[PDB]
Amino acid sequence: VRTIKVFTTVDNINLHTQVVDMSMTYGQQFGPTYLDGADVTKIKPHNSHEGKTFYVLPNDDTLRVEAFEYYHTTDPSFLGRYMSALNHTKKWKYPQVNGLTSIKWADNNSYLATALLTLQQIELKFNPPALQDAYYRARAGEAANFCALILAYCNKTVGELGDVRETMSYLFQHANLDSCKRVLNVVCKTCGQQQTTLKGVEAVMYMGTLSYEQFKKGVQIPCTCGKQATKYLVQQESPFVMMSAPPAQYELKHGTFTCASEYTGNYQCGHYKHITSKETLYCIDGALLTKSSEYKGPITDVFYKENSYTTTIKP
Ligand SMILES: [Cl-]
Ligand SMILES: [Cl-]
Ligand code: NA
Ligand code: NA
Ligand SMILES: [Zn+2]
Repeated sequence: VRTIKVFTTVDNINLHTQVVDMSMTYGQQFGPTYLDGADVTKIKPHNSHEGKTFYVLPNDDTLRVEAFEYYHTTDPSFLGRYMSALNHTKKWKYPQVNGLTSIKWADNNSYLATALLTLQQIELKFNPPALQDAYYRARAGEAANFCALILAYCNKTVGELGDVRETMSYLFQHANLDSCKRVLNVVCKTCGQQQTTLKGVEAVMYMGTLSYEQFKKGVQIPCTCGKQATKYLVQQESPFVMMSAPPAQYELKHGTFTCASEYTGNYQCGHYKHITSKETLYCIDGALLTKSSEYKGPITDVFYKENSYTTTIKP
Protein backbone atom coordinates (compact mmCIF):
# COMPACT_ATOMS: atom_id res chain seq x y z
CA VAL A 1 0.00 0.00 0.00
CA ARG A 2 1.53 3.27 -1.24
CA THR A 3 0.75 6.60 0.42
CA ILE A 4 1.71 10.26 0.41
CA LYS A 5 1.08 12.99 2.96
CA VAL A 6 -1.05 15.92 1.82
CA PHE A 7 -2.92 18.66 3.65
CA THR A 8 -6.59 19.46 3.25
CA THR A 9 -8.13 22.82 4.04
CA VAL A 10 -11.18 24.97 3.62
CA ASP A 11 -9.47 28.34 4.27
CA ASN A 12 -5.84 27.79 3.08
CA ILE A 13 -4.66 28.69 6.59
CA ASN A 14 -5.66 25.86 8.88
CA LEU A 15 -4.26 22.61 7.51
CA HIS A 16 -5.36 19.03 8.14
CA THR A 17 -2.83 16.24 7.71
CA GLN A 18 -4.00 13.40 5.47
CA VAL A 19 -2.36 10.12 4.53
CA VAL A 20 -3.83 9.23 1.14
CA ASP A 21 -3.77 5.91 -0.69
CA MET A 22 -2.25 6.39 -4.12
CA SER A 23 -4.47 3.66 -5.57
CA MET A 24 -7.68 5.63 -4.88
CA THR A 25 -8.77 8.92 -6.37
CA TYR A 26 -8.96 12.01 -4.20
CA GLY A 27 -12.74 11.85 -4.55
CA GLN A 28 -12.97 8.35 -3.11
CA GLN A 29 -11.05 9.60 -0.06
CA PHE A 30 -12.05 13.25 0.50
CA GLY A 31 -15.07 13.91 -1.70
CA PRO A 32 -14.67 16.80 -4.15
CA THR A 33 -11.05 17.95 -4.02
CA TYR A 34 -9.29 20.91 -5.61
CA LEU A 35 -5.65 21.91 -6.09
CA ASP A 36 -5.52 25.72 -6.36
CA GLY A 37 -8.85 25.69 -8.18
CA ALA A 38 -8.19 22.63 -10.34
CA ASP A 39 -10.67 19.80 -9.76
CA VAL A 40 -8.64 16.70 -8.83
CA THR A 41 -11.63 14.69 -7.59
CA LYS A 42 -11.21 12.09 -10.35
CA ILE A 43 -7.40 11.96 -10.20
CA LYS A 44 -5.19 9.64 -8.18
CA PRO A 45 -2.40 11.11 -6.01
CA HIS A 46 0.87 11.88 -7.77
CA ASN A 47 4.27 11.86 -6.08
CA SER A 48 4.58 15.59 -6.80
CA HIS A 49 1.48 16.18 -4.67
CA GLU A 50 3.30 15.29 -1.44
CA GLY A 51 3.07 18.12 1.06
CA LYS A 52 0.65 20.16 -1.03
CA THR A 53 -2.56 21.75 0.19
CA PHE A 54 -5.90 20.70 -1.29
CA TYR A 55 -9.24 22.34 -0.76
CA VAL A 56 -12.13 20.07 0.19
CA LEU A 57 -15.74 20.72 1.04
CA PRO A 58 -16.52 21.46 4.75
CA ASN A 59 -17.90 17.89 5.26
CA ASP A 60 -16.76 17.36 8.92
CA ASP A 61 -17.64 19.45 12.02
CA THR A 62 -14.21 21.05 12.34
CA LEU A 63 -14.21 22.13 8.71
CA ARG A 64 -17.77 23.47 8.97
CA VAL A 65 -16.69 25.80 11.78
CA GLU A 66 -13.51 26.83 9.96
CA ALA A 67 -15.43 27.52 6.75
CA PHE A 68 -18.13 29.52 8.52
CA GLU A 69 -15.58 31.59 10.46
CA TYR A 70 -13.63 32.36 7.27
CA TYR A 71 -16.42 32.86 4.70
CA HIS A 72 -19.56 33.51 6.80
CA THR A 73 -21.55 30.98 4.78
CA THR A 74 -22.88 27.48 5.26
CA ASP A 75 -24.05 27.11 1.67
CA PRO A 76 -23.00 23.50 0.97
CA SER A 77 -21.64 24.15 -2.50
CA PHE A 78 -19.84 27.42 -1.73
CA LEU A 79 -16.34 25.95 -1.76
CA GLY A 80 -16.87 24.17 -5.07
CA ARG A 81 -18.23 27.34 -6.63
CA TYR A 82 -15.26 29.31 -5.28
CA MET A 83 -12.73 26.83 -6.57
CA SER A 84 -14.44 26.46 -9.94
CA ALA A 85 -14.36 30.25 -10.41
CA LEU A 86 -10.75 30.51 -9.18
CA ASN A 87 -9.52 28.04 -11.80
CA HIS A 88 -10.61 30.71 -14.31
CA THR A 89 -9.89 33.95 -12.48
CA LYS A 90 -6.31 32.93 -11.71
CA LYS A 91 -5.76 33.16 -15.50
CA TRP A 92 -7.42 36.55 -15.90
CA LYS A 93 -5.19 39.64 -16.11
CA TYR A 94 -5.41 42.49 -13.57
CA PRO A 95 -3.80 45.57 -15.10
CA GLN A 96 -3.20 48.65 -13.01
CA VAL A 97 -5.26 51.40 -14.69
CA ASN A 98 -4.94 54.95 -13.35
CA GLY A 99 -3.55 53.58 -10.11
CA LEU A 100 -6.36 51.05 -9.57
CA THR A 101 -6.61 47.31 -10.05
CA SER A 102 -8.81 46.59 -13.06
CA ILE A 103 -9.56 43.38 -14.95
CA LYS A 104 -8.75 42.64 -18.56
CA TRP A 105 -11.97 41.70 -20.30
CA ALA A 106 -12.71 37.97 -20.39
CA ASP A 107 -15.73 35.76 -19.81
CA ASN A 108 -18.26 38.62 -19.86
CA ASN A 109 -16.61 40.11 -16.76
CA SER A 110 -17.16 43.85 -17.35
CA TYR A 111 -19.59 44.01 -14.41
CA LEU A 112 -16.85 42.67 -12.13
CA ALA A 113 -14.29 45.12 -13.46
CA THR A 114 -16.44 48.11 -12.68
CA ALA A 115 -17.42 46.72 -9.27
CA LEU A 116 -13.77 46.14 -8.37
CA LEU A 117 -12.77 49.62 -9.50
CA THR A 118 -15.63 51.11 -7.48
CA LEU A 119 -14.61 49.35 -4.27
CA GLN A 120 -11.18 50.96 -4.45
CA GLN A 121 -12.80 54.41 -4.38
CA ILE A 122 -15.29 54.08 -1.50
CA GLU A 123 -14.75 53.49 2.21
CA LEU A 124 -15.88 49.92 2.89
CA LYS A 125 -14.61 47.17 5.17
CA PHE A 126 -15.66 43.57 4.68
CA ASN A 127 -16.78 41.27 7.48
CA PRO A 128 -15.72 37.76 6.32
CA PRO A 129 -11.98 37.22 6.78
CA ALA A 130 -12.01 35.62 3.32
CA LEU A 131 -13.07 38.90 1.74
CA GLN A 132 -10.78 40.99 3.95
CA ASP A 133 -7.77 38.87 3.00
CA ALA A 134 -8.63 38.60 -0.69
CA TYR A 135 -9.56 42.27 -1.05
CA TYR A 136 -6.20 43.29 0.41
CA ARG A 137 -4.50 41.12 -2.19
CA ALA A 138 -6.70 42.60 -4.92
CA ARG A 139 -5.73 46.17 -3.99
CA ALA A 140 -2.10 45.04 -4.29
CA GLY A 141 -2.84 43.73 -7.79
CA GLU A 142 -3.51 40.00 -7.20
CA ALA A 143 -7.29 39.97 -7.47
CA ALA A 144 -7.94 36.38 -8.63
CA ASN A 145 -9.11 35.13 -5.22
CA PHE A 146 -11.24 38.23 -4.65
CA CYS A 147 -12.97 37.89 -8.02
CA ALA A 148 -13.60 34.18 -7.48
CA LEU A 149 -15.13 35.00 -4.09
CA ILE A 150 -17.39 37.67 -5.59
CA LEU A 151 -18.61 35.06 -8.06
CA ALA A 152 -19.18 32.50 -5.32
CA TYR A 153 -20.95 34.88 -2.94
CA CYS A 154 -23.17 36.16 -5.75
CA ASN A 155 -23.98 32.67 -7.12
CA LYS A 156 -22.59 33.61 -10.53
CA THR A 157 -20.41 31.34 -12.62
CA VAL A 158 -17.57 32.56 -14.80
CA GLY A 159 -19.10 33.73 -18.03
CA GLU A 160 -22.52 34.44 -16.51
CA LEU A 161 -23.96 37.90 -16.98
CA GLY A 162 -24.19 40.03 -13.85
CA ASP A 163 -25.75 43.32 -12.72
CA VAL A 164 -23.46 45.78 -10.94
CA ARG A 165 -26.16 47.06 -8.56
CA GLU A 166 -27.01 43.52 -7.47
CA THR A 167 -23.33 42.61 -7.12
CA MET A 168 -22.69 45.68 -4.98
CA SER A 169 -25.71 44.76 -2.86
CA TYR A 170 -24.20 41.33 -2.11
CA LEU A 171 -20.81 42.83 -1.29
CA PHE A 172 -22.45 45.45 1.02
CA GLN A 173 -24.36 42.61 2.82
CA HIS A 174 -20.88 41.16 3.67
CA ALA A 175 -19.57 44.60 4.79
CA ASN A 176 -19.70 46.51 8.06
CA LEU A 177 -22.24 49.27 7.36
CA ASP A 178 -23.80 49.41 10.83
CA SER A 179 -22.63 53.06 11.28
CA CYS A 180 -24.64 53.97 8.13
CA LYS A 181 -28.05 55.64 8.70
CA ARG A 182 -30.58 57.28 6.38
CA VAL A 183 -33.74 59.18 7.27
CA LEU A 184 -36.28 59.76 4.51
CA ASN A 185 -39.48 61.78 4.42
CA VAL A 186 -42.32 60.92 2.03
CA VAL A 187 -44.84 63.73 1.68
CA CYS A 188 -48.19 63.39 -0.03
CA LYS A 189 -50.62 66.30 -0.20
CA THR A 190 -53.56 64.00 0.61
CA CYS A 191 -51.93 61.53 2.98
CA GLY A 192 -49.40 63.60 4.92
CA GLN A 193 -45.85 62.89 5.99
CA GLN A 194 -44.22 59.53 6.65
CA GLN A 195 -40.68 59.37 8.01
CA THR A 196 -38.62 56.22 7.66
CA THR A 197 -35.20 55.30 8.98
CA LEU A 198 -32.93 52.95 7.03
CA LYS A 199 -29.77 51.29 8.32
CA GLY A 200 -26.81 49.47 6.89
CA VAL A 201 -27.05 48.46 3.24
CA GLU A 202 -30.46 50.09 2.78
CA ALA A 203 -28.96 53.34 4.12
CA VAL A 204 -26.48 53.68 1.23
CA MET A 205 -28.44 52.34 -1.77
CA TYR A 206 -31.29 54.00 -3.65
CA MET A 207 -32.99 52.85 -6.89
CA GLY A 208 -34.85 55.40 -8.99
CA THR A 209 -32.54 58.34 -9.64
CA LEU A 210 -28.85 58.84 -10.27
CA SER A 211 -28.71 62.38 -8.87
CA TYR A 212 -27.90 62.73 -5.18
CA GLU A 213 -28.79 66.42 -5.42
CA GLN A 214 -32.25 65.57 -6.72
CA PHE A 215 -32.71 63.02 -3.92
CA LYS A 216 -32.04 65.89 -1.49
CA LYS A 217 -34.49 68.23 -3.23
CA GLY A 218 -37.18 65.59 -3.63
CA VAL A 219 -38.12 62.91 -6.13
CA GLN A 220 -41.66 62.11 -7.21
CA ILE A 221 -42.89 58.58 -6.52
CA PRO A 222 -46.33 56.96 -6.56
CA CYS A 223 -48.55 57.29 -3.53
CA THR A 224 -51.13 54.64 -2.72
CA CYS A 225 -53.79 57.37 -3.02
CA GLY A 226 -52.94 57.65 -6.72
CA LYS A 227 -51.26 61.07 -6.49
CA GLN A 228 -47.46 61.52 -6.59
CA ALA A 229 -45.68 61.79 -3.26
CA THR A 230 -42.33 63.50 -2.78
CA LYS A 231 -39.51 61.46 -1.21
CA TYR A 232 -36.53 63.42 0.05
CA LEU A 233 -33.45 62.84 2.15
CA VAL A 234 -33.73 64.20 5.68
CA GLN A 235 -30.50 62.89 7.17
CA GLN A 236 -27.54 60.80 5.93
CA GLU A 237 -24.64 59.33 7.97
CA SER A 238 -22.55 57.30 5.46
CA PRO A 239 -19.04 57.61 3.95
CA PHE A 240 -20.58 57.11 0.49
CA VAL A 241 -23.94 56.74 -1.18
CA MET A 242 -24.89 54.74 -4.26
CA MET A 243 -27.61 56.06 -6.56
CA SER A 244 -28.96 53.72 -9.25
CA ALA A 245 -31.50 53.87 -12.05
CA PRO A 246 -32.34 52.02 -15.26
CA PRO A 247 -29.69 53.11 -17.78
CA ALA A 248 -30.52 56.41 -19.45
CA GLN A 249 -28.50 59.09 -21.19
CA TYR A 250 -27.03 61.12 -18.35
CA GLU A 251 -24.34 63.77 -18.01
CA LEU A 252 -21.59 63.15 -15.46
CA LYS A 253 -20.08 66.47 -14.34
CA HIS A 254 -16.44 66.47 -13.23
CA GLY A 255 -16.02 66.91 -9.49
CA THR A 256 -19.66 66.23 -8.57
CA PHE A 257 -19.41 62.45 -8.04
CA THR A 258 -16.83 59.80 -7.20
CA CYS A 259 -17.36 57.18 -9.90
CA ALA A 260 -20.12 55.64 -11.96
CA SER A 261 -21.12 52.64 -14.05
CA GLU A 262 -22.27 52.89 -17.65
CA TYR A 263 -24.26 50.15 -19.38
CA THR A 264 -24.48 50.23 -23.18
CA GLY A 265 -27.01 48.03 -24.97
CA ASN A 266 -30.23 46.27 -24.12
CA TYR A 267 -30.79 44.31 -20.92
CA GLN A 268 -28.74 41.10 -20.85
CA CYS A 269 -26.99 42.03 -24.09
CA GLY A 270 -24.76 45.01 -23.31
CA HIS A 271 -21.46 45.95 -21.63
CA TYR A 272 -20.33 47.96 -18.61
CA LYS A 273 -17.73 50.69 -18.42
CA HIS A 274 -16.47 52.63 -15.41
CA ILE A 275 -16.17 56.42 -15.13
CA THR A 276 -14.06 57.94 -12.35
CA SER A 277 -13.86 61.66 -11.59
CA LYS A 278 -10.26 62.61 -10.71
CA GLU A 279 -8.19 65.45 -12.19
CA THR A 280 -10.38 64.83 -15.24
CA LEU A 281 -12.96 62.21 -16.24
CA TYR A 282 -11.38 58.81 -16.91
CA CYS A 283 -13.33 56.02 -18.59
CA ILE A 284 -11.93 52.60 -17.66
CA ASP A 285 -13.15 49.65 -19.76
CA GLY A 286 -11.27 46.69 -18.33
CA ALA A 287 -7.72 47.21 -19.58
CA LEU A 288 -8.71 50.19 -21.73
CA LEU A 289 -8.52 53.83 -20.70
CA THR A 290 -9.72 57.06 -22.30
CA LYS A 291 -10.18 60.57 -20.90
CA SER A 292 -12.50 63.51 -21.51
CA SER A 293 -13.49 66.81 -19.92
CA GLU A 294 -17.23 66.04 -20.20
CA TYR A 295 -19.11 62.75 -20.26
CA LYS A 296 -22.59 61.70 -21.40
CA GLY A 297 -23.74 58.12 -21.65
CA PRO A 298 -26.21 55.49 -20.45
CA ILE A 299 -25.35 55.63 -16.75
CA THR A 300 -26.92 53.19 -14.33
CA ASP A 301 -25.03 53.70 -11.02
CA VAL A 302 -23.34 56.74 -9.47
CA PHE A 303 -21.28 56.82 -6.26
CA TYR A 304 -20.88 59.93 -4.14
CA LYS A 305 -18.77 60.86 -1.13
CA GLU A 306 -20.60 61.60 2.10
CA ASN A 307 -19.96 62.11 5.79
CA SER A 308 -22.97 63.75 7.43
CA TYR A 309 -25.86 65.53 5.71
CA THR A 310 -28.91 67.17 7.28
CA THR A 311 -31.65 68.71 5.17
CA THR A 312 -32.82 72.30 5.41
CA ILE A 313 -36.33 71.48 4.15
CA LYS A 314 -38.64 72.58 6.98
CA PRO A 315 -41.72 70.48 6.18
CL1 LIG B 1 -11.75 44.75 4.12
CL1 LIG C 1 -20.61 38.76 6.48
NA1 NA D 1 -12.34 50.95 -0.46
NA1 NA E 1 -23.33 43.97 7.58
ZN1 LIG F 1 -51.28 60.06 -0.93
